[PDB]
Amino acid sequence: SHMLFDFENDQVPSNIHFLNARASIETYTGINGEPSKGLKLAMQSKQHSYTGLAIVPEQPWDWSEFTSASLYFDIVSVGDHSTQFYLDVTDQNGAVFTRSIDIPVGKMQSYYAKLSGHDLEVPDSGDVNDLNLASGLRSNPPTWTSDDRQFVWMWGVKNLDLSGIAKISLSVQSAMHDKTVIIDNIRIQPNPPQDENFLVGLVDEFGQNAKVDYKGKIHSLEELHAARDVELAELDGKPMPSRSKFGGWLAGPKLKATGYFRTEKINGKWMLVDPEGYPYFATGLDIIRLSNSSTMTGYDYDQATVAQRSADDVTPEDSKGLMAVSEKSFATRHLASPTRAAMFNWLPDYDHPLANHYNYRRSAHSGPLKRGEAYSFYSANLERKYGETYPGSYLDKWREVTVDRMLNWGFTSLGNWTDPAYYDNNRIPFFANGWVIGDFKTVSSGADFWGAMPDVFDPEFKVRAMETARVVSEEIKNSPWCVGVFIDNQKSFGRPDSDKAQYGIPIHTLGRPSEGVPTRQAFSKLLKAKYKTIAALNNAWGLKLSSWAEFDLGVDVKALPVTDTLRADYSMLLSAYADQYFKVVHGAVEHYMPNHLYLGARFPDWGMPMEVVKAAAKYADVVSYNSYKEGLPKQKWAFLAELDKPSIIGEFHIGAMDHGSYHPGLIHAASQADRGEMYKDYMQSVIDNPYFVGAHWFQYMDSPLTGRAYDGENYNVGFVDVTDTPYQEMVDAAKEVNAKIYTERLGS
Ligand SMILES: OC[C@H]1O[C@@H](O)[C@H](O)[C@@H](O[C@@H]2O[C@H]3CO[C@@H]([C@@H]2O)[C@@H]3O)[C@H]1O
Ligand SMILES: [Ca+2]
Ligand SMILES: [Ca+2]
Ligand SMILES: [Ca+2]
Repeated sequence: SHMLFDFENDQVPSNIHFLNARASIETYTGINGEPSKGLKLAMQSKQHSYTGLAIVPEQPWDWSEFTSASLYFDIVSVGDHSTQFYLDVTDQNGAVFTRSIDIPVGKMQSYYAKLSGHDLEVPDSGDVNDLNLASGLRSNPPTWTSDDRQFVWMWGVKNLDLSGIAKISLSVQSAMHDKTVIIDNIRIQPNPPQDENFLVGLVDEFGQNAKVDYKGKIHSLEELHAARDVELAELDGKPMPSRSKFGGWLAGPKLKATGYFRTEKINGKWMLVDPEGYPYFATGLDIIRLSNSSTMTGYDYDQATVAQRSADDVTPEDSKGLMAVSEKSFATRHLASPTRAAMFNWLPDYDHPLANHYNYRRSAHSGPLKRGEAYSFYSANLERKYGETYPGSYLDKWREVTVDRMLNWGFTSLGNWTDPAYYDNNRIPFFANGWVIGDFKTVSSGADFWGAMPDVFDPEFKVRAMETARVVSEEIKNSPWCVGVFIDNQKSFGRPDSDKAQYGIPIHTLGRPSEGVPTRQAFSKLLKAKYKTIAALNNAWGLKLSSWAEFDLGVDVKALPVTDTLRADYSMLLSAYADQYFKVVHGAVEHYMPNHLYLGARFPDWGMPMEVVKAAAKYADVVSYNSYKEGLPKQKWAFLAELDKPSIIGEFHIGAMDHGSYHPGLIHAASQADRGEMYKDYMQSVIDNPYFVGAHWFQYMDSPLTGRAYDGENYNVGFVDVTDTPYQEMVDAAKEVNAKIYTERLGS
């Protein structure tokens, strides 16, 4: 054991730094039962979107002797709210890792983050874009048993330079309430011996955490039917009152009815308006489909037996149907990864009734396999639950139960990425989506973790966009039940870290020649029109270029310091790029679906530069944002006033680890009950915000315990678990919320 901070000297140490937080020392009751001194941390996290502490020693700590060690903290929350801490650990080289956990109120516990050894020793597949551990899980189960709680892996470098640890930071970010905790006994402990079965036998035959019994866990087929039967008894298909046919408000004003979902401002607040003229507000869940419900098993087939992707396809591999596997494929089954295969206590044989829930993926964003067999436990359970009278009948059953669930829960919509077989449900509105993919030219932003950005000035981008919109139009059949269309998702436009980050598309593209790069030519044209002469450009940018043609050879603007004049041109360049994306996209959607709302490209918190946002404001009927935070702080969202566009949250969630999962997700609660409470706080901030016309939750079901095929997300982010059994705390929170969306929003 190596003690760093026990606070028994009664000082707030001068090498801890606090931001929008108050520190003091207090007596409290320690884990062991004795009164100890502790650091009480009162974060002003309601008023400020970033709060916490950072310990920064005089000199970086040298911990290089600790080749198998964890950093421990004792922590508890005080007051009314659980706390999600982010832990950021910085070495002397500017490498940092980020872990996170929930800190409940009540019982104090010990928390640990690995500095070295065990599942860090070989960390991933070698690939920079891999956030997962080498297991293909975003965060693994513990590598030893203890009552202590492992800080959950999020992102960053796994193996820091232990000779120089420069900063340890604990922060509360974008909270809706003030958070207060007590911290004690910050220390280093050598890791105990590694449990070499830690990745062995994780999953039981139902897809659940096999080594943990937890409240609500399924133990036999009979418990699965009894849970099914209690629910099928409660589901009648009656919506909350008094909804109109399209889930709009009966009891409000009645507006113009165009026969399509559209936008209008009511009482100073943006709303949707349903096809019959009633005020509408969108609530619901994303990923109402099976595509993301399979997990890599570790087996592969002969390539000759697997159908290849067509270059024409509008659907990227992550969003494809589950691939039915043929016998000829299955008969060539071989072990590509021992680590994956050993995780499962049960996979079926080819003749077994549940053998149709195998999948094959021909690519993956990340994880230790680039391709391979997968299995959908969720899908298997649908068949366990509902049987298969004719092939795939449990699918029709599921869809019909899903629609009943959504109406019972008071939701007004089926959210993004709803399977298209629900597009004629004709009982609840839905959101449609498409992706523009293909072999058009590309540009780099410096952080394209999911592929290079589109060259939107290349005519082949338009061709592909047109095709994308054609396929959506064919899917939705001009339906009034379609609220509107999302195109794409969190495109990597530019990050807000730095100028080099935000302006990466302009900067990188300026560096290339104009020849063969349509986006470069467009930038060239704009710059030519603003400046006309190479001298005027030379003066603006502080350059010595001999001509426009030298300039068109490509210019390295990386070392130039960003003056105001330079920033205006970066901005103007980013703006024209985004304008062109949104023009092409809007154009295609409008050509095919003249009547439907175009809903944007779903801006993540890490990819909404104001230039791109303002571009979306021009062309999209509704600006969509993804926002994985406790809620919508006023200060982070004040910019909306200047746009005055109706807006929508495409994604958000909160998860916990009390129901078998090893990763709560992006935002963490202390329990199933706390999740539901944290859901209400988020939604409340949506509801109070006069620019938002809806918010969707990501997603319907938990991701597979051993992580989704695509990228290893293994999150407790469902309204239902892998057995298709709903989280009642989530259900109840959604009923409370969905009960007041109209009355509160439009009310007195
Ligand atoms: O001028 C701002 C910079 O000052 C540098 O001296 C400092 O190293 C750098 O800090 C870092 O910021 C992010 C990029 O790499 C990591 C490092 O801690 C961090 O993730 C920056 O603050
Ligand atoms: Ca103490
Ligand atoms: Ca997937
Ligand atoms: Ca079957």
